[PDB]
Amino acid sequence: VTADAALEPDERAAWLAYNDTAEDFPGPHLLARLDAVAREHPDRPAVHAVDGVWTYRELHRRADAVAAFLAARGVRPGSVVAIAATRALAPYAALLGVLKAGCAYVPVNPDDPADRVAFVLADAGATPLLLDTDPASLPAAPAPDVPHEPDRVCYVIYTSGRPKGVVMAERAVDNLTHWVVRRHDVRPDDRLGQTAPLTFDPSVQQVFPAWATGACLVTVPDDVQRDPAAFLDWLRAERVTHLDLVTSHWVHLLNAAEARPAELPDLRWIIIGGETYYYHQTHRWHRVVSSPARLNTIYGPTEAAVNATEHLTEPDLDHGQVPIGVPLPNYRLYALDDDGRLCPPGITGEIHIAGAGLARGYRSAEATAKAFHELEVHSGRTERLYRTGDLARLVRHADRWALEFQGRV
Ligand SMILES: Nc1ncnc2c1ncn2[C@@H]1O[C@H](COP(=O)(O)CP(=O)(O)OP(=O)(O)O)[C@@H](O)[C@H]1O
Repeated sequence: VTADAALEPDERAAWLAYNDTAEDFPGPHLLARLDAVAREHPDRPAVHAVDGVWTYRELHRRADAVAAFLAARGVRPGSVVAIAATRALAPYAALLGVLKAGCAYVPVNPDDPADRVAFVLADAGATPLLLDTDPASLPAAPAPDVPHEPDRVCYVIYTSGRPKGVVMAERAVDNLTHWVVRRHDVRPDDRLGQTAPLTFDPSVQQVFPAWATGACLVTVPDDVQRDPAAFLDWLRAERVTHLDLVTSHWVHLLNAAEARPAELPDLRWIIIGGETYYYHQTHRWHRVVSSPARLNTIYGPTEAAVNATEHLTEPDLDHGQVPIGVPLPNYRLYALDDDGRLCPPGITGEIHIAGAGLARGYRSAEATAKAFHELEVHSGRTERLYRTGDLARLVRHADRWALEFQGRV
């Protein structure tokens, strides 16, 4: 009956070790920590976008104006509000203001076809108020009083497989934010580069950890990203300390660094994922990039709050596939066969994800039914699981259990 039924004790033990990830994080909820930072570090730079820099004081005053506007237009807590996803300051006031209003944001590329925008507004149940007026130039006002609710929806982000709106609530975002800050030692004087647009959820992993610590969110300009050599120059010039990259984009940077060895003395962390890559590439990186920067290899779908697993990439290895590693705090992952049985170590199965990272679901009740299911994995432990469509196997890597990606169904 249980998914681990046919496993021997040693095979069951490997999975129990792998998924031993429960962690309580200190003190106030995400928005309260953001408010505390703004009041303790008001003069610090909070966002450096393509059109200038806002202090924490200014960002929170602009966000407060947005929340007050939404309330004045009858947008009640638990509503969804569209924000125009650009590289400028205004979207940061928009999305923080939506959260201060007790609402969830849906990031919209203002260059998308009008027909696709129309679908997103209807599917998300989202008001276009902040698409039809500049959110940065709204009349000044304090944020209205929002009654406390647990696990409010924070965002609806569209991901494809056919667009589906992933509904992500505060406990998942708070959990991710604690991990980014604690795992990568984010400090007030740090500069978190945002490579992903606000329509792509690695942006979440840069924005909230910055504002939860008093660090500065530094938007990567469009023109810089598409030019690998310029991107390396820009990272040096802006003294970026933490960066999000998709694997293929990082490969473009590696080729540029091989052509012209780079110095990045201020860079401490690159969080990289999206595709399988190889220790030969990461070994080359560490020879041609003069930096203390460590590569944190990550895996995860949008449906499980950006990242689900992480591997600290060894710089001395130069052969084999980089594993996707161990679950984030309060995540549990299972490789299941076609009959929903837990695979032994070394056996390839489909990744199912449990824990604090899971989306509430999709906007579509049908899509939610097909993707999310309940399963007794071990005696006594019934899990809400998200089916990924991803394949992996549990392997031994440097005397520790790790997932190794094996492709898709
Ligand atoms: N480290 C890694 N190695 C291999 N595959 C990875 C990976 N990290 C992520 N993936 C793949 O990327 C998927 C997650 O995709 P998402 O992060 O949701 C963006 P997407 O859905 O590919 O694009 P979209 O949201 O723009 O439509 C995983 O389900 C897996 O297939």
